[PDB]
Amino acid sequence: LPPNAPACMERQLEAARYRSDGALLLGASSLSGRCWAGSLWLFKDPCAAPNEGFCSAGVQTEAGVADLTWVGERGILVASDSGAVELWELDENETLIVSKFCKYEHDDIVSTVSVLSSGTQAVSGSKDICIKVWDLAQQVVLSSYRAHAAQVTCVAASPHKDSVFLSCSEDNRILLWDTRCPKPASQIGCSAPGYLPTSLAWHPQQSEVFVFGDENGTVSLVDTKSTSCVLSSAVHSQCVTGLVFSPHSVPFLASLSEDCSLAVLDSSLSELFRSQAHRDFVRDATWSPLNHSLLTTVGWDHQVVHHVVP
Amino acid sequence: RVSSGRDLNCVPEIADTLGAVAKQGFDFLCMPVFHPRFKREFIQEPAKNRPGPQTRSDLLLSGRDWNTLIVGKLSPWIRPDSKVEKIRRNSEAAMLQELNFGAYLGLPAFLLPLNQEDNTNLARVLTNHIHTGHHSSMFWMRVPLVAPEDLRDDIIENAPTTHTEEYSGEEKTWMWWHNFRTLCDYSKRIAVALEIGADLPSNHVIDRWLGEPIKAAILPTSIFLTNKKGFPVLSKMHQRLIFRLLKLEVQFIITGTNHHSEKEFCSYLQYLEYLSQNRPPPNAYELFAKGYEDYLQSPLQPLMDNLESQTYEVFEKDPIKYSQYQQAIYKCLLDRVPEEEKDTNVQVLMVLGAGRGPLVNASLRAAKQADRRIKLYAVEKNPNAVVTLENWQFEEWGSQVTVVSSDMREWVAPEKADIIVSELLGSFADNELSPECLDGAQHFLKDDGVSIPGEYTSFLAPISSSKLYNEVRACREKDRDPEAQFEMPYVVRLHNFHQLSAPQPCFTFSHPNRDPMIDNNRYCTLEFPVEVNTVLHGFAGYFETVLYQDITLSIRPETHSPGMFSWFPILFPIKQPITVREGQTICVRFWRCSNSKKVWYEWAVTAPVCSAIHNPTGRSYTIGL
Ligand SMILES: Cc1cncc(NC(=O)C(=O)N2CCCC[C@@H]2c2cccn2C)c1
Ligand SMILES: CSC[C@H]1O[C@@H](n2cnc3c(N)ncnc32)[C@H](O)[C@@H]1O
Ligand SMILES: [Cl-]
Repeated sequence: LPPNAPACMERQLEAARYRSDGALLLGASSLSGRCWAGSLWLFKDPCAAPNEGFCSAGVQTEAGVADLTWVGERGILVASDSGAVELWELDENETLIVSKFCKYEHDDIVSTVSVLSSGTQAVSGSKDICIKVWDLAQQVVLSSYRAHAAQVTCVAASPHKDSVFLSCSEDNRILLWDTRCPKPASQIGCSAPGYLPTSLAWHPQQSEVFVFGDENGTVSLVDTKSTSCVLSSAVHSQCVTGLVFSPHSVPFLASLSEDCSLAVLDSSLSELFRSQAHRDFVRDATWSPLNHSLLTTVGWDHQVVHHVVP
Repeated sequence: RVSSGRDLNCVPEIADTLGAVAKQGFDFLCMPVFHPRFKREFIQEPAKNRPGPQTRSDLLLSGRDWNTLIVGKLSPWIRPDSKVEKIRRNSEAAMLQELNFGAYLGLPAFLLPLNQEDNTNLARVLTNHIHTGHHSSMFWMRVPLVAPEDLRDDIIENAPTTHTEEYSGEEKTWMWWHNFRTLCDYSKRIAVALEIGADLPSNHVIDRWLGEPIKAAILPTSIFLTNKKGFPVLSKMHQRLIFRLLKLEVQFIITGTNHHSEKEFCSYLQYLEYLSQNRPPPNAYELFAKGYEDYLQSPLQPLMDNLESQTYEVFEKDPIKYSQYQQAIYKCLLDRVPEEEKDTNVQVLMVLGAGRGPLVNASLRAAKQADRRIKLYAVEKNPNAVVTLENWQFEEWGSQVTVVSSDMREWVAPEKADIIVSELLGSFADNELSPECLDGAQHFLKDDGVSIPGEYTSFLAPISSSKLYNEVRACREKDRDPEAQFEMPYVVRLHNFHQLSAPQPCFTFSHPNRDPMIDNNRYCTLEFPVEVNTVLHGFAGYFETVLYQDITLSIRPETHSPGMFSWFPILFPIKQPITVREGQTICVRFWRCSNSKKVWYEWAVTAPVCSAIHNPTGRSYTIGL
């Protein structure tokens, strides 16, 4: 194993993100036992994960990682339990992973981060109910917003606009943001107050639409323009923790849940694929940039499964 | 100084973390007993069968540390009042698991959130847990002074924060607590950890919380402003609350990260300890009664019973009261023997209930100050105290004082008296039977004689104390009415309680009473205008008395004789608490009743709802003649 890379990888795999070049990012937390912490792992070999010996780089974080995202090619942005958003810069040779900044700005676990379309800025969500907008260059918080009445479940940056992102909370609100308005937030979503939202994915092309999964295992396709819930389906038996759109020009929706099942859906939310291969919770997915019909999932069962999606 | 603890929702190594916060200056630590993000399934496979361990080992700390240093927190994914059946059931099991583990470790306290309106299933599970095995770990309900919804930034364009007056709307947070505690039948093991935000509410909302069992106050790092030099401090409003919470001896909990980054955490804490050591130090009274706060005691009956030596010791260890008695006699002597008569006129002055003779001494200090001549009788029935009078008398007083060893109602006096002087008042004036005792003795007062005191008046005021209501409830005894404890007064230094209205007078007695047909029974209807929302738990009793002319004793808080610590207030409880809404009038009715043998109080609330009549026929409580 590489220098300054931990001997043992923590049991609970939270994050799984492919870079443009086909390398696999893994975040993992220790959610039980003496020491409650986490770690970052770069795998230039995606088939050699989770194994700690045949990895390119790895590092120990002070605390567990709740969410993870690439900043471009060399940058790794981390939502810590510590109340910190930490930015880990990758090495020249890409052999070690070094802390660039680590800022304790939230007052409770940081549960979600998302990088804005520019790539110079990110918005974080925490259990302290605050949402914050970061300057990654300057390493400081630009904006701090208490829009919500409950812990923030999910924040998702718009693909193409640096001032727009969705957020959702246990206060039952889905909030469409726009930092240009003097009241930045705007409460959209279905007619009657329904079941709590748990996950958000923008459509990668129709910049006006997105999907949200609820705690009842129901994925919903929504228009902000039409601002009226066109479509939905009962995909999962339990909470929907993640929605991930494929890189195809007409894309597929991967749906990962606490019922330990992965689903893949067409644009009308009918079922194309499903996998039981995970026997604990399914925590993330990223599609292969190299093979557009390959999909990678990680669980709390320390499994890294790779799927052939028809 | 303060007892304070640190709240963390992240602990990587329980060993090192606890080391840091001890080092910072904290007394204890609030931390999760399972990892906050470690959601667990109990019914549906496969997640159900997740390989353990479920959390970290109990061996990581000493039993001593667990018992003293650690407060558990419920994992924030546990939502027993979810509208989703599957989440209800997991949260039901997960809550029992976390509570049962807290019990396994012997944690002294365990935090639970009150952060929505409906906590019916939460109360059910906790009430069920409280009644499973036995432990005596405390449950701190985390409640915000201001709901998170009424504290949000006004930045949702289509959903604005209504800028209207809502008197009850901004109290909802107390109703959350009230309903939860009521569901749990006022369990003594359920208290409030009161969470304070950057914008304090209106005083009346902070006034709901006055009589409630606050074991902790939570201060987020947010609410702290920054002084010139760079340290953290608090607004003048936040400071008033702290000074109030310090007199209630709550524990302070600091939560959230360090936002004053050019300092250690022990700055946030140093500021509390600065605030603590910088309060008006305890006055003579607060120092005296420092261990008696909300401690129930049976009211003394110095007629029916013989008071113990050490009881008379405390009556006597009260100079301010005896100064007033001295002055009152001094003034009475001068208004009775003119200067020309000063060496022709010996006044005959009788102490009625002399104890060990603090009044006999005041009566002597009186006459050797007004330069007039007095003959002293000292009538005392408690033969144990009469031993003390006769030793004093033989050793110092001489023939000036005759000690009489009998009941003033039975005693046949050789001569009639100018001035009778008595100290027969209870915390409710007439509740030690000063009336009946002085009535039976007035026949040996001259047809122009003075009684000191000449007048006393009892005062009532309705109170809210979910704390004291519980201390009474906790007085149930085998082999008597299970509700007897509610139908009797308690002497108590009322401390953690809310006065719902100004005291009004109840019963008044004059001495001598020249009325041809003397009746010491009474009926008194009282109407208490209440200008707050609250719950009635009982009535505080006080008294004032006129010794002579403008010389007075009072325990009425308004007119309270300063530095006088011979009486605590009396408390008349009510079986069932009564909701009182802002604007409603509380109407209470008190009767003084009597036999040949007994004297007692019956009482009833008639508005805004009626109570049961308390202590009918003195069945639960009487005062022996
Ligand atoms: C002159 C006189 C006549 N009657 C009663 C009192 N006082 C009290 O009845 C009274 O309030 N007591 C005493 C019995 C213990 C409780 C409480 C007390 C504990 C310490 C100080 N005090 C005040 C004084
Ligand atoms: C609280 S001080 C009251 C004192 O008055 C005394 N006392 C009360 N009632 C009578 C009575 N009827 N006759 C004589 N002494 C009394 C009591 O024994 C006590 O010492
Ligand atoms: Cl008692």
